[PDB]
Amino acid sequence: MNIFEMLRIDEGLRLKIYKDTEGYYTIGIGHLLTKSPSLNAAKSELDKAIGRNTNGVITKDEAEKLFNQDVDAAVRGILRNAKLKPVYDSLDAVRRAALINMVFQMGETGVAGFTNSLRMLQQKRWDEAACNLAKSRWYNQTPNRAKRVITTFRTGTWDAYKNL
Ligand SMILES: *SCC1=CC(C)(C)N(O)C1(C)C
Ligand SMILES: [Cl-]
Ligand SMILES: [Cl-]
Ligand SMILES: [Cl-]
Repeated sequence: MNIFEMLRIDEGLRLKIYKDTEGYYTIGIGHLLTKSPSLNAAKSELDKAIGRNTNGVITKDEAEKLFNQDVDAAVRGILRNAKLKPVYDSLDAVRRAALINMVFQMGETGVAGFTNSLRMLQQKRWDEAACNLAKSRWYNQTPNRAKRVITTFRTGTWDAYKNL
């Protein structure tokens, strides 16, 4: 298991534009296109992202390319964020992956706002952090995925992902 395999499990793989859990146009492995309710706007973003006239369909290689860029962006974002960097730096590789997962799903600013959870993580108060993380819109809207990510932070193991 690794951050790529983890996010692949959590995000799935779809080669045609689809709506994500929040109802936003997405493609590939959780590649958010736009928050706009316009399918045309989403197709424009897609074409720009891929560099060709796609008309809402991409190949597996293209999906994997956007995925690689998105994972890189999440990591890059964590490192440039004053709140996220110290937490990330303090964690082991498995827990680092859990933090990248959250950033991939909700964005740098979103995760940076989890002030209390971040402090507990920094303090290595694993059970306390896990309890705090669940007190969120995140957990309530995507509980199965949040449970996996939280288990990863609580245990520092890939237990939540090994049978998936
Ligand atoms: S958040 C910690 C916690 C409190 C209580 C309601 C007793 N629980 O079942 C858990 C372990 C979730
Ligand atoms: Cl998804
Ligand atoms: Cl992009
Ligand atoms: Cl879920």
